[PDB]
Amino acid sequence: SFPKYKPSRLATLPATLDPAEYDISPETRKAQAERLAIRSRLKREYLLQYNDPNRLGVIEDPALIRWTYARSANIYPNFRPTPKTSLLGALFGIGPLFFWYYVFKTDRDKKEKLIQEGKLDQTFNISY
Amino acid sequence: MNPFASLTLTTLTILTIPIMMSNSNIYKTNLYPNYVKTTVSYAFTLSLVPLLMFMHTGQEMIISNWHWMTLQTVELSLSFKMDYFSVMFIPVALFVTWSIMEFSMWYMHSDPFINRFFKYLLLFLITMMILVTANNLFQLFIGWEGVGIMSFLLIGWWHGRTDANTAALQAILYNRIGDIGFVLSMAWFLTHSNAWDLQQIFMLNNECPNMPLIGLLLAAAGKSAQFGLHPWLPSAMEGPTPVSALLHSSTMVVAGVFLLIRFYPLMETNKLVQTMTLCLGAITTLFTALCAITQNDIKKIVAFSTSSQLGLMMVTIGINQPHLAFLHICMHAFFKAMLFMCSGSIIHSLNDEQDIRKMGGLYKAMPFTTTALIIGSLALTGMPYLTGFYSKDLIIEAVNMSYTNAWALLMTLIATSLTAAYSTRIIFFAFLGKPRFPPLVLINENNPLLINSIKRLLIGSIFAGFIISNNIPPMTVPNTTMPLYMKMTALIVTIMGFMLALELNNTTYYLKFKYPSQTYKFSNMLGYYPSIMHRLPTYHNLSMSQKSASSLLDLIWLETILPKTTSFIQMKMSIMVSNQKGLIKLYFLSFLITIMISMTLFNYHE
Amino acid sequence: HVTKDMFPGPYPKTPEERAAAAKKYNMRVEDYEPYPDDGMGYGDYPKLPDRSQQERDPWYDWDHPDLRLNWGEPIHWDLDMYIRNRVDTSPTPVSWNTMCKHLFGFVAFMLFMFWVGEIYPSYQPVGPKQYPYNDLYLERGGDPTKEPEPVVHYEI
Amino acid sequence: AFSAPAAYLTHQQKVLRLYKRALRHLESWCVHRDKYRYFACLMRARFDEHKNEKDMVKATQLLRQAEEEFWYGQHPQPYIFPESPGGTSYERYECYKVPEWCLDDWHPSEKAMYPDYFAKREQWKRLRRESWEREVKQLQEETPPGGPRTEALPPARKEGDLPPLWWHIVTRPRERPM
Amino acid sequence: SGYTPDEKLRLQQLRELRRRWLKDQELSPREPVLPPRHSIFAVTHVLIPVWIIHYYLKYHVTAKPYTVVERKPRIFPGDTILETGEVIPLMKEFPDQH
Amino acid sequence: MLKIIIPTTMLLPMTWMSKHNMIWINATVHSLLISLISLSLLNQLGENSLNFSLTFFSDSLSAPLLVLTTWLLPLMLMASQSHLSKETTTRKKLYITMLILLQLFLIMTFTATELILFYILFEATLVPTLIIITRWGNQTERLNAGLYFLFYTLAGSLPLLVALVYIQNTTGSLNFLIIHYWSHPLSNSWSNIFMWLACIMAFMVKMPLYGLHLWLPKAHVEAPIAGSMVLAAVLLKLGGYGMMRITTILNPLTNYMAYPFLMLSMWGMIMTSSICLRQTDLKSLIAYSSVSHMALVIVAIMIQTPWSFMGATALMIAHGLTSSMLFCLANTNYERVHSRTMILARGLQTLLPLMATWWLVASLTNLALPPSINLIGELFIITASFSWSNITIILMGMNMMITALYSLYMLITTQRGKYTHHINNIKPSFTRENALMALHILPLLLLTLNPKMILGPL
Ligand SMILES: CCCCCCCCCCCCCCCCCC(=O)OC[C@H](COP(=O)([O-])OCC(O)COP(=O)([O-])OC[C@@H](COC(=O)CCCCCCCCCCCCCCCCC)OC(=O)CCCCCCCCCCCCCCCCC)OC(=O)CCCCCCCCCCCCCCCCC
Ligand SMILES: CCCCCCCCCCCCCCCCC[C@@H](O)O[C@H](CO[C@H](O)CCCCCCCCCCCCCCC)COP(=O)(O)OCC[N+](C)(C)C
Ligand SMILES: CCCCCCCC/C=C/CCCCCCCC(=O)OC[C@H](COP(=O)(O)OCCN)OC(=O)CCCCCCC/C=C/CCCCCCCC
Repeated sequence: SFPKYKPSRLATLPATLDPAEYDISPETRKAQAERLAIRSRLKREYLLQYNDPNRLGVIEDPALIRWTYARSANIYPNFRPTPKTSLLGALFGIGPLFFWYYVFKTDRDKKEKLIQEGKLDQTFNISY
Repeated sequence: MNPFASLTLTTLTILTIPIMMSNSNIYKTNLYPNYVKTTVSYAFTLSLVPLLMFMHTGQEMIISNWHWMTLQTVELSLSFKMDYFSVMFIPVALFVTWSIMEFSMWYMHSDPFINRFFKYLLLFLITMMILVTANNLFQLFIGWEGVGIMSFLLIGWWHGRTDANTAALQAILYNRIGDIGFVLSMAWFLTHSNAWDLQQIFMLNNECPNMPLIGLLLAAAGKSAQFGLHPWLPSAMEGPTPVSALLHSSTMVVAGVFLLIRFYPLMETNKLVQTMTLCLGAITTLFTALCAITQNDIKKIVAFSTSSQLGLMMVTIGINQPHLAFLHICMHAFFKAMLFMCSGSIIHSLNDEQDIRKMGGLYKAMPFTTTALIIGSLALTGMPYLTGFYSKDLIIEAVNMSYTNAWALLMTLIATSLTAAYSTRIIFFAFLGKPRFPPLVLINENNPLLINSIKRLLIGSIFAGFIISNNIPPMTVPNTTMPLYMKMTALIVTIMGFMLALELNNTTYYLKFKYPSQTYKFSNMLGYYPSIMHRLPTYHNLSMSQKSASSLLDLIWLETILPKTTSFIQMKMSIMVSNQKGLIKLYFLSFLITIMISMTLFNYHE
Repeated sequence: HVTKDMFPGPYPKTPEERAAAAKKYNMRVEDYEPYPDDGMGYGDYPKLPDRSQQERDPWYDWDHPDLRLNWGEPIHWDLDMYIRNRVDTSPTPVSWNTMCKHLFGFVAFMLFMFWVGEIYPSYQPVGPKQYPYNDLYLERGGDPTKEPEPVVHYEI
Repeated sequence: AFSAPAAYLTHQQKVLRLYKRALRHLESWCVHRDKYRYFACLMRARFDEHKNEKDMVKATQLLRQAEEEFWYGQHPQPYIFPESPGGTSYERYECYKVPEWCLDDWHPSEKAMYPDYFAKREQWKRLRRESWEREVKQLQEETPPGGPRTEALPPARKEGDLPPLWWHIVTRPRERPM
Repeated sequence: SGYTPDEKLRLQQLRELRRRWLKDQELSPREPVLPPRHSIFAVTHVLIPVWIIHYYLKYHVTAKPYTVVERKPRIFPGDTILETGEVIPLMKEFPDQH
Repeated sequence: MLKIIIPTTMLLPMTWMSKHNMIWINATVHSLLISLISLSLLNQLGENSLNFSLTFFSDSLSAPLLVLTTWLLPLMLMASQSHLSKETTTRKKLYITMLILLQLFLIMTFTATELILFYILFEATLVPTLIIITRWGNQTERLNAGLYFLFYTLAGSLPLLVALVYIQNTTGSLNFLIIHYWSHPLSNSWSNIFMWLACIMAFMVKMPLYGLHLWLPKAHVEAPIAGSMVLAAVLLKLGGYGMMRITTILNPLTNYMAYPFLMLSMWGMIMTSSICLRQTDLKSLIAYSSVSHMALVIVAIMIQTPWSFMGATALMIAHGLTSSMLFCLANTNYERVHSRTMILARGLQTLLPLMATWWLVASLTNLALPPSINLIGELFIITASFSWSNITIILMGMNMMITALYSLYMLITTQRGKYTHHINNIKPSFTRENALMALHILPLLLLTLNPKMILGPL
């Protein structure tokens, strides 16, 4: 009836436009109940320490520790040299260097050749 | 000893005294804002005298007072330029700051940190004066970055709010993109002219090449929020209303334009950079005036109006009329600050509401604010013999009668129609009709601070154009002869914009409902420019800086090649060497092999 | 007081390993899904949906209201990219790939029109401006020892 | 913000939320009051036209079509209340909010001013210390063996009890703290 | 629909406690127990700084060459010079297009 | 210049003879007095250096470095006494002894007239740093950090030693004055290329050069606060000082041997600035910042112009002060919350306003706000690079945009937003911490007032 909205990576699909939430099953209801139970258990565990009058300091969060560890220390032990890894490493670690080397070498060779011929307009060029 | 120099220096010097007193027993009392406002008013009154001297005899100066450091052949000194631009801009900025500070005494009365707010406002003013009066590029850069940092601090005034911090960082990002061009210009000038001061740069560049001027244009586009780097100015409305009235409408955002006005002798000799400036200004003014006509936040409308007027200033610079652009800066400051102050008065009256759809009939409920806003809108549209007329009308006539890009001319005319259109939108939705605000009415504008500030800016918006135009020497040749229809072009297009906007606004009273067109969606969502440009490049940059720079290279491959390979090789060789069973049979056989090899390889050759 | 078992591990292969990983990350087994087992180094960490923090419900009582996070729940790999001071993936009124077409079309049209207006400029029906002293030869750079070719203007 | 959420929304809840959203966006389109009232009455008639549909599948199909129409015809710039999550004053006063425990670190000269206030604070702290263990015991009793299933908390039931986990709700800083 | 009796009761109890806490934030009449000319602005903020600046410019800055450079005054036909006393002649017998 | 060396050697037994509860007071007082004495070295000439004896000399390049070292010792002492309160008296005296020995080695390194004596002292600085890191670091990774700190250095410096002795067999001297006066060009042969690499790689790994920098995040994150201060502020500048000394004998080979290092420096400056945008640990962000600034310094030294040398000197001094201040600022929060995760403690401006002001000023100096000496050095280097090639303004320009971003990002993450609700142990700032921040920041602006003292011999 109306023009259709299509989602993208940086502009996602709205919940009210999602087909999965319009055709539901008792299995889906059970899964939602389990999700809410997990969230409620975590919320109770946090709130018990949050309201503790004898608690002074920082309530340690295992999820934050897991996130930082995964982002920092768990990366190399889970690395394998593969065609994708090797190709991406070679590209993004070597290509820019040679690209910039070619650019700068060409520019400086042109400038040097111009200077040898004596046509660069270096008047008032005292500081370098 | 010709009090010109002493008075020009004292005007800037006395502004720093409350900064030095910010650690005394006046910053802790409730008398600090009045003290700062009185200091600014005294500074304005003192600065009025060098302006009179210049208007009498055209007196100009440069003062190189302190020698900072000297390179081998480059000497860096604290020097101030006191030409027409400085001595004209300083009183205007001081007058506007005085009015806005008196307004802020009433607007920010409930802020627990009002003293810090005034201290912040004064620091911005000092940095802007440093920018304006600078005689060398390093001092100008000091003022540049100072006003940038002060704007960053004032945009994120409510630092517990996420959107304000995001807007402040956005302003910093766009200004840094401009600062790249600023630094390019500085490096080119030092390596080619051996100077950073204006006099030697003017002497040694009779036909300026493209690179320094393009760097200056990039810096100006960053500072004045031109089309490529425009979105940060409307988002800067996250700050308090006085910050919007002072920094982001009338004083700081013209700085980029001011930069191009400073280097007009070099720009006068380069046609390509002039054409680029003209086209940039034309597209900026058109796009911003087109975005402004559908906005519902009043601060957003006024910000887009400011951006469109900056685009018009860039157009004026592009047609080789820098003095007209400076005059337009001076004219626009008055009524733009007044319009922002009237918007702030409305917002404070209606319990901090900024949507025009919830402002009803304020024509009778808010008489003085209505009068001031009407006068400001009429001045903004170039109504004859008001302040905006004496600059905008001449700008339109000069654009008409020049050898110029035709598309830029067309966009300038369309933009000056859209100006009247969005002025009509503001007036119609905010002041006419029936109330649409909540029923508990707290409308009250009876406060002497607000009334006096707005009245001062209103007298300015009525008479400053005539007074300033009749008191400056003529630096341009007047367009004496023109066809009658081209003499009336600005008035005609303004009238058509008025009528069309009035018709399209009157149609809203009908009992008809229709879904919006794609053109309306393009206008309201700002050409989708912030939707795409603030999501795609940012996502790709951050994702690449995690996935590739941090993980693929620094955490994996750089580790893999040098240290991990060395550790692996040494460990394997250690295992190979040290793992022997301890049986004398095996390594005595090894001894026999060694003896035979040493007898053949080394001993047979002597 | 976090044990070694709690810390993230390698990519799980057996279903028992997947169940243990889901238990470690406070997730249901059918909801837990790791990154594909390439050599990139993700290991055990779950692949959460790519929505930013701006999309989360602002009317819920989050443990961290500004971050819109709850204590103990699994954190997205790219949380610092999605902190809502930053990249936003929220649904838009107009489709992506339609905003892009309109923006690119507007920009390209303006560029082409500026080029056209440059090669079809606008001007008044007048001749060049006339300057008295040989086009002000001495004023625009001097050189008073060359006797330039005279520039003469006549009355009309 | 105050109520504990459920595991899912029901069909009636979704219909009512769509009705409120549609009316708000229509008001955003219809700026004037009389026009908004007219079109809001039309929208209410359109909503209650299909109120008595006994077929649930058809009801959800109608809801789906209505949500698609809403997404097509939504106002790109709808009116937001200034303190609502999208408003201009959403988190304006969060920088002025200071937690109460900071008062424990005031220098005794600072506490020499406001003696009565700090005496009342000591009384409140004594009450919290005396109530904590009973709150914990009540939560232990009332919780099902497989952990809690919702985020709803029980009230006080005994003679002089206090509702468990009350301190950080009762001692909120303020809506306009400074 | 609506609150369950448990939710209602918890809301009433929390509301009573919160109202007590808000009442306790009020200040008694003594709570801030504190422990123990006209035109002088124009003198200390204008006159003294201008004295210092004028002294610094007159006797220190202008003691070195090219520190305060002014562009020369405009000279028009019919003017007389203050130093030399020389007068400047008039302008070549205007054609008088009256 | 024994009038500076002998008082530090006297600090040693003064510390070891002090009463158990007066070690910090005595060490701080006499360290400050030694800094005041060393202030007299700033009186330099325009033609040659101050040649005190056959063994020690002072130039316009080494005098600000010596002043920075002697000024950093009392700040390190002030920053260390908080987390060492539970330590025994003997171990506290040993820690102070390590700091004093490091200062002595640095002072003698910056003034040695011969290159082998310079090498010996510049390697001797390794032992106290390694001991400090591996004995007083907090986490288990410190051990690995120590190893990364050691071998990365030595694998660079062992070839240099060989080259040095080889040079002494060829020219007969390693005295720097003789080396400068009797300079001869380097021809284009494989032997000369490898001599150039042997003379350059140790200083390259000290800066560190991008690609050889992996030791730095580990060592600067795992170290105690004084270790991080001295690693960022002074020990990174050994590479730059040594490179500016050694380049006098490498011409005209440098003219083309600098290309790979220039490309690495520029691209890796962009890369490390980008890495700073996605960092969860606050100390690692500051370390990668140091890497970017040192890449700028490497470019300046490699292009070999007077403006680039002045910019390099100014940038080294400014970065030392700024990075030390940033490490101290991060350490205050770490001592409060015992975690280095940046997003753990937020909205600290509401709880600690003056510390927030210190954070703002430090981050402003990090992004080189004019007219700070950070900006002066950066601008001089950028101008020299522009003269070297007009295209460099692209990469440099990009760097200027990224730096500010991450700098402000850091500030916005820690000071703004709302405070974390469950963190209730944030005590008011002590006088010691505020004094530490002030003693970092005030010299920066004072040096801005008189920039020719940090601009070097050029
Ligand atoms: C005499 C000599 C001089 C001759 C001059 C020319 C002669 C003609 C005279 C009149 C000319 C213009 C008349 C008015 C225009 C119509 C106004 C209007 O709103 O119509 C309603 C209608 C939409 O109304 P709506 O959606 O129902 O409103 C929503 C509600 O009302 C919500 O209500 P609301 O409260 O939110 O308010 C909505 C708001 C705004 O509502 C909107 O959003 C609509 C925007 C329309 C106004 C924009 C005008 C500026 C044009 C700049 C374009 C530059 C080039 C861009 C190129 C794009 C490239 C893709 O309304 C307003 O505020 C008023 C709008 C402006 C009125 C003032 C007009 C002055 C400017 C133009 C006239 C200039 C006069 C002097 C000329 C001087 C020159 C010498 O607009 C249009 O559809 C027409 C707009 C024109 C766009 C054409 C662009 C092309 C589109 C298709 C592209 C083709 C693609 C082909 C393939 C390509 C492949 C690559
Ligand atoms: C992770 C970061 C580590 C630090 C980075 C250190 C950078 C070191 C890079 C060395 C720069 C250049 C070294 C030598 C200069 C020229 C090299 C050569 O490629 O150029 C041509 C040399 O020609 C050929 O290329 C021959 C060399 C080929 C064999 C070299 C092996 C290089 C392959 C890459 C291995 C990776 C090395 C680094 C390991 C980590 C020039 O032709 P030619 O004029 O005749 O030689 C000049 C010398 N002459 C005059 C004495 C004759
Ligand atoms: C010169 C070389 C570089 C030129 C610039 C190229 C593009 C640079 C890309 C920058 C990537 C930085 C990634 C990290 C930034 C921090 C994250 C961030 O900024 O958050 C996004 C934040 C949130 O978006 P909002 O719309 O404000 O929503 C908030 C309300 N809910 O928005 C932003 O700040 C995004 C700003 C990025 C701008 C990038 C596009 C600019 C491109 C300029 C090109 C035009 C040149 C102009 C030429 C003028 C004529 C001479």
